[PDB]
Amino acid sequence: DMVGACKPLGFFDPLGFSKDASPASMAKFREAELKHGRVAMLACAGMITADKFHPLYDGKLSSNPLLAIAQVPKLGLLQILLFIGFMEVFGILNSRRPDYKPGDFLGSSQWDTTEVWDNYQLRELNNGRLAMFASIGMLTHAYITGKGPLELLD
Amino acid sequence: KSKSIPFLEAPPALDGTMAGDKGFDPMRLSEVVPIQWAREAELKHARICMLAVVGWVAVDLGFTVPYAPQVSSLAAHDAAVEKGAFLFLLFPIAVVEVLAGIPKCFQIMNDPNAAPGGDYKFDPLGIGASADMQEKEISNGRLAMMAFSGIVTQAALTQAPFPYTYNGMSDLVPVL
Amino acid sequence: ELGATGPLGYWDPLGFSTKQPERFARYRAVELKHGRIAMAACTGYFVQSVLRWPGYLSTSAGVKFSDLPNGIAGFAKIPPLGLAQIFLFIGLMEAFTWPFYQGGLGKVPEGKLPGDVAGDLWVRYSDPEVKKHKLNVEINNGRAAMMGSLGMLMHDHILGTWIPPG
Amino acid sequence: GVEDMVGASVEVSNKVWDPLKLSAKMDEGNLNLVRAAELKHCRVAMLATVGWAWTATGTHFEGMLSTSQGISFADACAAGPLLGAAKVPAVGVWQIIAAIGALEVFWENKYPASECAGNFGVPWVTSDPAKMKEIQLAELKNGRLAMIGIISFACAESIPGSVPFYP
Amino acid sequence: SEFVKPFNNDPFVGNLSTPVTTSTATKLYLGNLPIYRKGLSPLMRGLEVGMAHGYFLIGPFYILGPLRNSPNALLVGLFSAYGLIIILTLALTIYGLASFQDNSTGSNLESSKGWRSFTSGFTVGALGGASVAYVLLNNVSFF
Amino acid sequence: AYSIPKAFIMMFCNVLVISTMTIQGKGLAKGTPHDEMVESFGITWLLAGTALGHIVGAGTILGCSTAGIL
Ligand code: CLA
Ligand code: CLA
Ligand SMILES: CC(=O)O[C@H]1CC(C)(C)C(=C=C/C(C)=C/C=C/C(C)=C/C=C/C=C(C)/C=C/C=C(\C)C(=O)C[C@@]23O[C@]2(C)C[C@@H](O)CC3(C)C)[C@](C)(O)C1
Ligand SMILES: CC(=O)O[C@H]1CC(C)(C)C(=C=C/C(C)=C/C=C/C(C)=C/C=C/C=C(C)/C=C/C=C(\C)C(=O)C[C@@]23O[C@]2(C)C[C@@H](O)CC3(C)C)[C@](C)(O)C1
Ligand SMILES: CC(=O)O[C@H]1CC(C)(C)C(=C=C/C(C)=C/C=C/C(C)=C/C=C/C=C(C)/C=C/C=C(\C)C(=O)C[C@@]23O[C@]2(C)C[C@@H](O)CC3(C)C)[C@](C)(O)C1
Ligand code: KC2
Ligand code: KC2
Ligand SMILES: CC1=C(/C=C/C(C)=C/C=C/C(C)=C/C=C/C=C(C)/C=C/C=C(C)/C=C/C2=C(C)CCCC2(C)C)C(C)(C)CCC1
Ligand SMILES: CC1=C(/C=C/C(C)=C\C=C\C(C)=C\C=C\C=C(C)\C=C\C=C(C)\C=C\C2=C(C)CCCC2(C)C)C(C)(C)CCC1
Repeated sequence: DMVGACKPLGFFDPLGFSKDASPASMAKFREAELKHGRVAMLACAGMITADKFHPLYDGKLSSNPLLAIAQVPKLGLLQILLFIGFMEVFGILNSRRPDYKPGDFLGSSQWDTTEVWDNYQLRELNNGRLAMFASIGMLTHAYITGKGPLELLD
Repeated sequence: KSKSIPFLEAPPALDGTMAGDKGFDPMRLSEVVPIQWAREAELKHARICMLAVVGWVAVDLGFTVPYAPQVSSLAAHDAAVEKGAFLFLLFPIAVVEVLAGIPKCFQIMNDPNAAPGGDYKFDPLGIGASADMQEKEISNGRLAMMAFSGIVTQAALTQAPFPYTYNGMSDLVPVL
Repeated sequence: ELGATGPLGYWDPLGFSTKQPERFARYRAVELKHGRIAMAACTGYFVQSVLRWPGYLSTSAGVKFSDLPNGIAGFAKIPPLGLAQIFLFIGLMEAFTWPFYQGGLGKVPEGKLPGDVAGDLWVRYSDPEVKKHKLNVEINNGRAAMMGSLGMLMHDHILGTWIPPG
Repeated sequence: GVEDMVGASVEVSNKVWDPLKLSAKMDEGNLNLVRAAELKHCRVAMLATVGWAWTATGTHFEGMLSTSQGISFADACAAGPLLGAAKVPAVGVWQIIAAIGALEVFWENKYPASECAGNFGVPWVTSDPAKMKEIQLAELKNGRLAMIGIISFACAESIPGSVPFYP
Repeated sequence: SEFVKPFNNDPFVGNLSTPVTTSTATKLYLGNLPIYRKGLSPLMRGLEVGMAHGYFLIGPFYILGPLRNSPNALLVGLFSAYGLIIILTLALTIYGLASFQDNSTGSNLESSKGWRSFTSGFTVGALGGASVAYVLLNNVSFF
Repeated sequence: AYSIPKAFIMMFCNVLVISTMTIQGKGLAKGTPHDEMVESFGITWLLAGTALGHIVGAGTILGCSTAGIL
């Protein structure tokens, strides 16, 4: 079926969803899951590194994640949005392709993959889940205390 | 089942031909060390400890050669090293070891037709190498090993005369 | 044949059960009883060395759970009513809850094991090998516990603390 | 098998009490997983309630919790549970959670939750099926009450006067 | 789990079907670039390429030119971009002349008419892109 | 050895290493019996186990002494 099932929880699906949903709906769910995990991993790494190492912008932007983005200039935000939009139109074209594999920009249906490929895909998925929880935790902590992750840990 | 440890099986190497055999080899060194090498080492340590015990006891009692320091056995090593005549006890040890142990050691390691460990054929008086006198040698040597260990670690600990106990004969005999 | 394994197999250096094999069941019952009380007492010593209950031992008296030492002095500093309550609790638990002898002395249950005093509601291992191993460790821990408990009692009698000098 | 599982509390309903229909669309493996989570919550709640009762009443060890940080059990007990706890080293807390994590990793590898709905390897006290189901139901009811009790205690001490009694 | 296989199931072609060469991302980006996009006429391909290159060609000359620290820095940069674009389209025209000597098909980059249309689109697009970049850099205060 | 805490730490580290070690896929933690380990590896099982036990014991003892825990 898919790769997400793991030892600690098994096939975690209390509330249905998987059944009574179209294959297109399942592909959309897995694409959204992988996108969330990847973006959350990027956010976690960015917050962790930018807490204690932010050389850009003359080192003046705050370590608070929720205020550093406010202090970033408008042109930088526009360029980041343009880059993300370009990545997303590539994702849309990949969706329109007839051999789409939710989340697989690499292809990977055209190579002799084995169980190690599924294991590594599960590694990506579980790290993405952990980052999904962690990034929202980081943002909530920044809103509450005003400190970033590592500053809070101090 | 070994005769000494009645809940373990004796090693095949020990058998019963060697003198002093009692099936005592719980951790089986005899498979990783040749038995002849182990026996040579056993007899060397046993003989050195027998001589060490008798010499320590004699010097503590007061038997001293002329011109030597008049000190107890605990400080005798330092006193002899300071006074100088202590490398000439190493020199005969050096020639004996270099010219009898190293060749004998390599014979035991390599040669199949070699004398057993600890056998130098040293029988001037011809008293005899019977299996009673080998058993007596081994038993006395093992007792001397344990006795020397006790003597040194008690003399260094307590710093007292020949009994090497805090109270004296009173610890060996609590009735006193 | 339970009890007998280890460094020393059967070990009857005076031949009690060898002379009187009919009394082996009684001796096993006594051994298990002593081992059980010994494990309880040893755990009591270990846990009283570290943890003491908060609260008054008796409102009528001026004694707290913290003022008692851990030993004969601690048992001495209890009200007689509390001591009587302890004694009657032990009496009920040993007479009606866990009677080793169905009837009189030397009359342990033939159908049940010598130390089978628990009721229906108890942990049971439905495997002969596992049951045998668990009973063997039970009796062996009982022996070790009672030897150690005699050690603790003598140390506390002599010095005052169960731990001896280091 | 929502009806197969033991836990239907006659006090609230003769059958399974699922107001919001969360088990209507659920797999047998996920049902076992949810029961395992319920049992783990139950068992943690009872132990936490007993720990609260012991630490709040004044029970504590006789000692120092860290030689290099000047900590003691008596200070934690005097501070209170919510505070005293806050009064523990972070390293000791991480060691406690690491021990619990090692136990959970070992037990989940040995006894997967989806395969075994909280049935770990501890021995059984009764083999009669009727008594077995009665004991399981008693466990679940006691643990439900323990969950409610520990949350009530937390709300009582954190927010004063939030529970009628708080013994 | 092999990830490098023969190119188009041909072990004896001098290529490999690596993730870089053959992955869906590479295929999508390349096939959707103007030079490979489907349905675009050669004029449209040349136009898109032209504006894309002429927009960025001004910047090096503007910032790092000899007259960077002069009031006419941007004008000099634009003239430099225009000259470079003139050289580029001259290169394109002579390349078409040398390569597509005899041809009558048209509507294909590998034909004389198609390459001429592509070069025309490139020239117009590059001039327009350089001019637009000049306007943006003049009105940089907007951003 | 001098201190009872040091002796306890060294003994615990040695026992932990001997229990959790694995040679060629065989170990006590991996459910290989003591008698089978003894026959397969001999006193090499104790020598390596206690050598690494002493290494980890030295590491933890020196760390605790540096941290003041001991
Ligand atoms: C929003 C992100 C997201 C999405 C889209 C999915 C999607 C999927 N997961 Mg899930 N998953 C996620 C996050 C997500 N997951 C996280 C963070 C974890 C860690 C606990 C897991 C753990 C997990 C496991 C262990 C497994 C799956 C599986 C699945 C698949 C089947 C279940 C399904 O249809 O869910 C649909 C999900 C949604 C529609 C998302 C919204 C859900 C509700 C409406 C709201 C959010 C819930 C809750 C309020 C959380 C926020 C509160 C707080 C924490 C802030 C599907 C591809 C299974 C699989 O792949 O089997 C082949 C599987 O085995 N997931
Ligand atoms: C290779 C080394 C080098 C470098 C770095 C420079 C740099 C420079 N020279 Mg030059 N110069 C060099 C060698 C070099 N020179 C040599 C060998 C000579 C002797 C003949 C000269 C003689 C010379 C003179 C006489 C003058 C300069 C000047 C300049 C400046 C502007 C030149 C200009 O307009 O460029 C225009 C460049 C471009 C239009 C394009 C450059 C390449 C682009 C940026 C590459 C981008 C690649 C991209 C990442 C690919 C992937 C993209 C994909 C992912 C989408 C600049 C500082 C002028 C000045 O004012 O100096 C301060 C000047 O008057 N140079
Ligand atoms: C009831 C129900 O439903 O389920 C139950 C059923 C069942 C079967 C009962 C269960 C169980 C198990 C239980 C309750 C087990 C309890 C076991 C127990 C309580 C075992 C104590 C041992 C103490 C010893 C050996 C003491 C040695 C003491 C020694 C060696 C000493 O001499 C002490 C000392 O030398 C030191 C160390 C330090 C030195 O300075 C000197 C001194 C002298 C001071 C379950 C399965 O868990 C649940
Ligand atoms: C069938 C048949 O015919 O026979 C059968 C049946 C029959 C007759 C019933 C049997 C029996 C029963 C028998 C013979 C039982 C014997 C039991 C026995 C012999 C029990 C000793 C306990 C000693 C203790 C607890 C000592 C504590 C000692 C303590 C706490 C001290 O510290 C004492 C102390 O002095 C020191 C050490 C030092 C001083 O500074 C301080 C003080 C003064 C305080 C047999 C054997 O089954 C044979
Ligand atoms: C009318 C009323 O209540 O109003 C108010 C009062 C008050 C007080 C304010 C309130 C509260 C709090 C409440 C209600 C608290 C409830 C607390 C509750 C119900 C606490 C159970 C503990 C059970 C334990 C610890 C069991 C351990 C059991 C263990 C460790 C075992 O020995 C079991 C076991 O070893 C055996 C025997 C056999 C072996 O195989 C192994 C296992 C592990 C299986 C409320 C909510 O406001 C309501
Ligand atoms: C062995 C277990 C045991 C059980 C099963 C048990 C049961 C009951 C029951 C229920 C059936 C009641 C109703 C009850 C009542 C009281 N118990 Mg009691 N009790 C046990 C043990 C002890 C000990 C050791 C002491 C003690 C005491 C008191 C006092 C006195 C308080 C005071 O002094 O103010 C009162 C009122 C203390 C005492 O006698 O003090 C003079 C004391 O030391 N109990 N006790
Ligand atoms: C889950 C229970 C648990 C277990 C199974 C367990 C096992 C072991 C073992 C293995 C046999 C060793 C060898 C060991 C060693 C140390 N433990 Mg540890 N420990 C547990 C719990 C706690 C708590 C709560 C604390 C603690 C501590 C320390 C300190 C440092 C003390 C100091 O700071 O002076 C040292 C050296 C304290 C601490 O780190 O305090 C900052 C502290 O508070 N432990 N601990
Ligand atoms: C992919 C990618 C990348 C890259 C990028 C790029 C390469 C970019 C570029 C960009 C650019 C380079 C842009 C451009 C633009 C342009 C424009 C916008 C133009 C316009 C123009 C116009 C509008 C014109 C007009 C005209 C004409 C046409 C002619 C006549 C005149 C006039 C003026 C009218 C990177 C590395 C980041 C990484 C990730 C991925
Ligand atoms: C993207 C791409 C590519 C490439 C890449 C790379 C990685 C690089 C490049 C590079 C390059 C390609 C560079 C260039 C450079 C240039 C320069 C450096 C120039 C300069 C010039 C000048 C300076 C001029 C001047 C003038 C004028 C304008 C006119 C008159 C005369 C004079 C001289 C005055 C390829 C092909 C692969 C493919 C397609 C795409």
